[PDB]
Amino acid sequence: MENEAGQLVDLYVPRKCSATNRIIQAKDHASVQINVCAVDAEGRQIPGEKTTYAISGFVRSKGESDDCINRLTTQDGLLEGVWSYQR
Amino acid sequence: GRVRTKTTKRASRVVIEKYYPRLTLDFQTNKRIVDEVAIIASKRLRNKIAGYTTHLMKRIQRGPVRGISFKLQEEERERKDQYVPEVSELEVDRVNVDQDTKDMLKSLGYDQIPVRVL
Amino acid sequence: EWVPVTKLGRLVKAGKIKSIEEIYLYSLPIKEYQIVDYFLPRLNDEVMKVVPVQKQTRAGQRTRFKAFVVIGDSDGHVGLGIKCAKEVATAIRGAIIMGKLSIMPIRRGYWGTALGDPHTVPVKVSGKCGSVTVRLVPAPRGAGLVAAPVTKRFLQLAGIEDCYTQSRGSTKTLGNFVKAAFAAASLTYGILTPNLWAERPFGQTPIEEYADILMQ
Amino acid sequence: VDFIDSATRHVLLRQGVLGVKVKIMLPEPKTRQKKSLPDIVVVLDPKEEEPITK
Amino acid sequence: GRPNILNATDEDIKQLLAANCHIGSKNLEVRMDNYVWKRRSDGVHILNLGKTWEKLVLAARVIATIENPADVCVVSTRTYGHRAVLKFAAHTGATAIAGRFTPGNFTNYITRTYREPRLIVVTDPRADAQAIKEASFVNIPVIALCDTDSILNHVDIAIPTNNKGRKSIGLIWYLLAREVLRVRGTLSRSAPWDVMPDLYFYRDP
Amino acid sequence: TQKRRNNGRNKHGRGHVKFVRCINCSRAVPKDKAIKRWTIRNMVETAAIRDLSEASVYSEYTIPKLYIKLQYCVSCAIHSRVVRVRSREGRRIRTPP
RNA sequence: CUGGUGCCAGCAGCCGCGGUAAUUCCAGCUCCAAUAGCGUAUAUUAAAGUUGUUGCAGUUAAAAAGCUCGUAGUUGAACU
RNA sequence: GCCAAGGAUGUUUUCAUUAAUCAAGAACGAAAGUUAGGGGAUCGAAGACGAUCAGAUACCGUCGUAGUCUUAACCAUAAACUAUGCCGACUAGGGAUCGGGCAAUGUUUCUCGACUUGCUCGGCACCUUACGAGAAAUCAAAGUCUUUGGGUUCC
RNA sequence: UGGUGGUGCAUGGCCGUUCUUAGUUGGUGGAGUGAUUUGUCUGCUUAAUUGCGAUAACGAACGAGACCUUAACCUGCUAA
RNA sequence: AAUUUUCUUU
Ligand SMILES: [Zn+2]
Repeated sequence: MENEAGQLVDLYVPRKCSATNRIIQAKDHASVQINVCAVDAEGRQIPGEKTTYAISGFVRSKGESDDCINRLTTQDGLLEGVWSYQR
Repeated sequence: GRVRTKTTKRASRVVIEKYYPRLTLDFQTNKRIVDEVAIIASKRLRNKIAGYTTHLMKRIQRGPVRGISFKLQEEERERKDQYVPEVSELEVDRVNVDQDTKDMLKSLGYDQIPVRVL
Repeated sequence: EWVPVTKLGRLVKAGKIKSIEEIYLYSLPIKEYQIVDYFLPRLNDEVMKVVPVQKQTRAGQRTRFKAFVVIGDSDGHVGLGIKCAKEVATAIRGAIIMGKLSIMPIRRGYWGTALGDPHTVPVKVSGKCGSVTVRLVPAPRGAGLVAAPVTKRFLQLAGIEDCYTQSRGSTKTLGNFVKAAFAAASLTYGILTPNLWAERPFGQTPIEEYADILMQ
Repeated sequence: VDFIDSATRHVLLRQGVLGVKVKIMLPEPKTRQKKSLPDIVVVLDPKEEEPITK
Repeated sequence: GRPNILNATDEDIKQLLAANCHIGSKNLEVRMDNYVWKRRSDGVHILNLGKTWEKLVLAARVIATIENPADVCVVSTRTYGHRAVLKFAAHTGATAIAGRFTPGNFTNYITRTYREPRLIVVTDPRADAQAIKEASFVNIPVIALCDTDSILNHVDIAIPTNNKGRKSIGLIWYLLAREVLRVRGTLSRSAPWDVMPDLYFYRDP
Repeated sequence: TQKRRNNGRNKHGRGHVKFVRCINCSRAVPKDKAIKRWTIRNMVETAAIRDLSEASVYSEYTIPKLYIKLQYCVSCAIHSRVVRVRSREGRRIRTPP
């Protein structure tokens, strides 16, 4: 949020889980970040280039983290033939 | 009852893991070695520790024991862990048979192994 | 002279993390209060009560003192500490340590047009603990804190200059009252306000950023 | 008997006389003879030898 | 994304079939139905081998991107996966926790076993729910070698395998070590691995 | 508080059930509330098999048995120790030991 | 804090203090709150989310008619 | 055996809003209790004795009237309980059970039945868990309530 | 100043019981809003919370044990 | 089988 001056005044901007679009509280100790690096020809994944996902504790307890991570990677193009939108 | 105290158990285990090669068969010799290395305030405590040490050696010689380590079978475990047979999964051409398994294998990307099952 | 025993503690001691808001952003658990002591200095506390609970025994009654403390100076940082101990002195000290470990960020908004610094809660928040419900309502500039003495003191440490309060249940239970108020305040950074709809770029975390400056 | 060096005294006050008992554990070497309690037993560390020695 | 270098490689899938990694026991848990093919008779579920490999390479990817391999921990309280985890930590820089988990490993900074890893790889979530619980307490991602009869609670990446057969457990652990070594460590896909998959196998004292 | 979810008897989808008589004290206990046991005892003790065989006819005939259904009340069952008071956690099990 | 009585006198809105060491009884000293004003008795209002449309509660604290039909009353699918 | 009626299921059958909850008013309403007729085996209020006890007036044994059965008239309450009103929508995983229906180049016994598997509708329930609720015991409703409003009675 | 005068229901010190037995408590963690609980236990064994073992507990402290005294044979090791 | 009672406080 911005005041009348225009700058951003707040303690911090919480990050939102990519699986449910809900913010992660400071005490969400079951909310983890998954980091996966891209790969080139003949393997040998180049360090420094990676894609990140955040999964909230609510999803982790509900048990939907596996399918949510499958959807995220399939949409990004990192996995093939694992998750399908038509069940 | 002659139940050994926890101090005797811990002290006996420590000397066993520290001076296993130095140990001998005779209990009196084992008493002598403990008096030589391990300084114990009481002769009675020294004899009790030596007696437990002798019984531990008797049972260890008769069979392996878990919670003591002295440059020994705790290394022979990895020596025998390096063992490798001639790939038990290699077979030649016939692994198993299942109609649904074959259908999935043929569908996805692969062809191998015959059919039979039931 | 305190020596850290955690990876986050070592990073904080070195100075890799520039603010505790980063640790709050990645929701990294805090096990040592020295991290909070380093990040938030000049943090004053306030003791609310010392409840002498008892435990009947075969011979007599075993009594221990239970202390409640709220801590936080003036800026969106409050912490609740509850400690039971044989002596009041150690009970108080443990309460300070737990309050420091339990410091939480508080979101402060505006009642109307955003002219100046935040003074009130952005949205109506609520917190229930043991049938005691505390509801915080945004208030216009003025009228200060309309709350119970303990609740007003608690909100005076989070930097909320103006706030309406509503209480329901057995408010005489101080522990449940302060727990519900703390839950309501911590809920402020839990509501998805429309201004937060923007897709923030995902970060790294201090552990991943300094995985190479942390080795021995 | 050798590690609980203690003292007891009566202090007079406006109310009834109070009794003060102060007991200090002298360090383990303070036995006037020895250092080790008969419950603590230490074991020395030997030196490993070469199992071949050419 | 996924290049053509991740080819069919019929040899490994034949190893999977020989190791019997495609059999579930009896029961399904909804959260593990997308990984199975058409159900075999006599109440045995067949897992999708292609999906299993895709999850395995994804697990290898998430095991990578860790600068310190010691921050990756592998836990298997089952005796079948004891030496498999030991060989996994012997080949890659991971740390092996086999036997008793000693609850308080992830919390309770006082205890001497306070390790604080960055990622957890587990064999049986049912038998090792304590480790997953501790990881969920202390903000640690968890990947599991789950079967069709597994509870996918606090599990991010689950590889559908037998999870009960010694051959399957050893084979999947060997494959995971091979994939992570190929990804970053030293190994090349065009060349075979001197380390034999049969090494990871256990049981029969 | 409800000590038992089923209120101590198997009454689901019913409004009334017939009451049986306890064997020992002859108390009226409902059919779904009476503790039922099946005494299946040989007509003679196992220590008299040799004596019966040496004093029997019919070239090794089969020795009959007796089948008695015993329906105890709560108090009588507890006194007879066929059913015992268990802990709160152990109350939620129904499989015989 | 100092003196007098000792489950007595009594104090006391409730908890509650008093049986010879009474920070709660009566005498002195001082302090605290309002101020030319203060207390007490009664009626009423807020607190009372203990009248609850907003906004109560009904398994165990007070509270689901033994059950069903049924007219006033209340509420009433979508579609122009 | 006869008669009337009922739920669920199947249905490319029929009508078309005819519906939900109710004051007032009515039907049924365990057991015990009442008025007349029949019948009264067993048990058994009241009672009679006989043991226990300091006193037992009760618990124990035997006998024993009303009653326990039934018809024609009465009343109208029980911890009448799921201590949880009725209708409607949504919400997590699994396995048993009852009734119906669908499917099997399934099994079996001289066209059907029995058994096995999967799916589905409507019930009786059960295990684990808590996104959620409660003061907690606990609850798939007692959840979808300080983020408080689907409708309607009783209290 | 003195009081073997009272008050052991004002006290200190000492002693006796609970207790001829095996019990009791921190720190960090887990559970519960909370009083509290786990740790301190299914089982087996012991004089013993004695020890094996499982194990949301891990690492510890007191007690027990350990410890000290007392009664039994002889070494011509330095003697009467 | 059989087992009734523990005044008001400190
Ligand atoms: Zn009976």
